[PDB]
Amino acid sequence: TKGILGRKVGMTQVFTENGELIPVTVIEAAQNVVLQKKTVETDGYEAVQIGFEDKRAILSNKPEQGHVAKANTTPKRFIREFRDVNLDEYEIGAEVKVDVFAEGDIIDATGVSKGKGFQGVIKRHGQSRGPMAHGSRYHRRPGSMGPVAPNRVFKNKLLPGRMGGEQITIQNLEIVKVDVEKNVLLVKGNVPGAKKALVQIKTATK
Amino acid sequence: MKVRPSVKPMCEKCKVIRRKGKVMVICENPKHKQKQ
Amino acid sequence: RTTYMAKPGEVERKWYVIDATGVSLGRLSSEVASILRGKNKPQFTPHIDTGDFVIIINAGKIGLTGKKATDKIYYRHSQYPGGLKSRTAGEMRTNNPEKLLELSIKGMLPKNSLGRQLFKKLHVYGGSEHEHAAQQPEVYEL
Amino acid sequence: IVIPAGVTVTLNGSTATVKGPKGELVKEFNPEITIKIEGNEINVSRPTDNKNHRALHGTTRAILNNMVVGVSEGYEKKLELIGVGYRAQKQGDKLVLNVGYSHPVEFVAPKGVDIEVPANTQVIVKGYNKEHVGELAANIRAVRPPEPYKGKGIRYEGEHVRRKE
RNA sequence: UUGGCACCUCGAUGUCGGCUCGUCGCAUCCUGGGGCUGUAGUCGGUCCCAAGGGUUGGGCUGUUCGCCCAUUAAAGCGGCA
RNA sequence: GGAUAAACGCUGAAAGCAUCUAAGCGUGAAGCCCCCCUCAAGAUGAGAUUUCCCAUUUCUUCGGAAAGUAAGAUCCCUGAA
Ligand SMILES: [K+]
Ligand SMILES: [Mg+2]
Ligand SMILES: [Mg+2]
Ligand SMILES: [Mg+2]
Ligand SMILES: [Mg+2]
Ligand SMILES: [Mg+2]
Ligand SMILES: [Mg+2]
Ligand SMILES: [Mg+2]
Ligand SMILES: [Mg+2]
Ligand SMILES: [Zn+2]
Repeated sequence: TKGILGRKVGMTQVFTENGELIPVTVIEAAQNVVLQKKTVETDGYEAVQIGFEDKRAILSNKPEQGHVAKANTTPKRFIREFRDVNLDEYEIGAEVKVDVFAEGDIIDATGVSKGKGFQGVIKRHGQSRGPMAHGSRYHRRPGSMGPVAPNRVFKNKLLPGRMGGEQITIQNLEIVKVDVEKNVLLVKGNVPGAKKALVQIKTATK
Repeated sequence: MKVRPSVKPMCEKCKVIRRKGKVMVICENPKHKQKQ
Repeated sequence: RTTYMAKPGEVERKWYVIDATGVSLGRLSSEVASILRGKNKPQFTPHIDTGDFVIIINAGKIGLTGKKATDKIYYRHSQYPGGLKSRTAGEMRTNNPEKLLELSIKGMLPKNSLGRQLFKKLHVYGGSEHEHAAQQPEVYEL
Repeated sequence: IVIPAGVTVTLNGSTATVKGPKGELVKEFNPEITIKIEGNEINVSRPTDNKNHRALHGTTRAILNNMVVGVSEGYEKKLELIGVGYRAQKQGDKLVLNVGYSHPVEFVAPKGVDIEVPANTQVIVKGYNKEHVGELAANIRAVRPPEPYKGKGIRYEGEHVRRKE
């Protein structure tokens, strides 16, 4: 099992040797470093703490500076643990390049979906609009809360609210291309999040 | 199986028994398998 | 006129250890509840916690007579529709017996702010070992 | 209650062991029963003659006797295959059956059990633990148990298959 | 369900059908497991366990129901004023 | 995967046989607990790991206080993913 963190650069499409055409998301995964190595005896769970981007020491702070100095590298912007991963690899301070993967290798991409604001039910939860004619004054409203008997409405009655920002994993995506010079990884299809968003790519659980 | 409150022998080879707190009859004839 | 009412801190409060091996859930819990409420002491005052602190070990060996291991069913509800989750007393004895004795004793304590405060004085272990040796506790026999 | 040559019976409370030429059998019985020992013979008794103790007296005797007969002579169970194409084989110590499915079914005989192929239409289980012998014979029969209309399938050799039109 | 009673409500507890949203039970329609078969096989009948998910779109009618066309793995029965 | 329903069985008595059960073993469902996704320590049971700042001065008879700071964070400002 093997993993990185990256930024979403965008989408494009690539022709394979068959001449088939394949959309791809681009992930730029530079400056990945191992910062801490958690254990069952120190913590209770085995995991590897990766930090992804270099940033400035005035945007940083002295705690983060200490934690990265224990790794002998710069402060980082995104820091994340990966589990179900072997610890005999991943020596502290080590740099963690995209070359750990390979073409056709197969992954789960985990990221924080895009932000739609306060939304209604038919967009958010997929409900149906009521008629727009024949006398209707019910178009995009949510429907009955429920029956009378409870004197209350049940939980998980679905209503307007803030739509996105939720964490999402997409599974069984395919890695098309690896470019260690550009620190670039190509993924068939899509991933969650806007441009410049953090993506957590890892070997698929299945 | 025939599930019935009226579990009684249907021939002479039928044999009443008590499996898992329930009255069954077993016979060579599979039809006679009764449960209560 | 004049009869003694205790005060918080007025009474010494001890730390007891019980081997729960073979004893029936309910009988052990009934003895523990009274210890925690403080009815073994004549300093008892109903609105004050005079009771003692209590430890229980070998809770995974707690006795369950009959078919209660399979037929006594604990239930939880998530307050969601169909959010009912059941689990058997024997399964709980195996995996999470601490929660089992907690559930037994909670229903046997009073249902108040005090009783909630008393539940905190209980420390349960399915094993033979506990963390509370610093308090140097005494054995209690039922 | 014979104890033939080579057999050694040992006891510790509810536990017990019996060793012999063909294997070791460590088992338990409930303690309420009572044991008495002679060099060739070991008897059992019940103190109170209530329901459970009656149930357990003959049970424990029979199970001891099974342990003894197993270490001393073992047990055999014979299964015969009936049907064209129904084929048996062992790739060494692993049974394989080819019985009209779109695949074969393989088995492994666990510690104390053994298979034998005296012919393609015949397989035999052998052991010193009667329980395991019968269980593996039963599971091997479970793959294509006999249908009535022809008898096609595995069966114990002395089994009274019922047939129909 | 048809009914019976007339116990709350007549200083107001709004009705059928549909739309939106569903949720629950199991006496399970489909899928799943199994016993008996007057079960050759295909298909089926009946019965037990199972409520996980799923359980269509139109013509006539205000209509529920129902008839029809065409599909479906299936086009479930019911409770929640 | 683990444990089960219905069911099939092994061994085995009670009841010299028989019996899937009584003690004891195995198989065994789309179901149960897990596996997969998400939220989650206000989980007052408030958890854990890593790193950072330090033990100031006034007072007050004690408790205890306020009054400037550190690590850090914000008021304010340019803004959007
Ligand atoms: K009225
Ligand atoms: Mg619509
Ligand atoms: Mg309008
Ligand atoms: Mg009024
Ligand atoms: Mg009103
Ligand atoms: Mg049913
Ligand atoms: Mg019309
Ligand atoms: Mg119409
Ligand atoms: Mg199983
Ligand atoms: Zn019969």
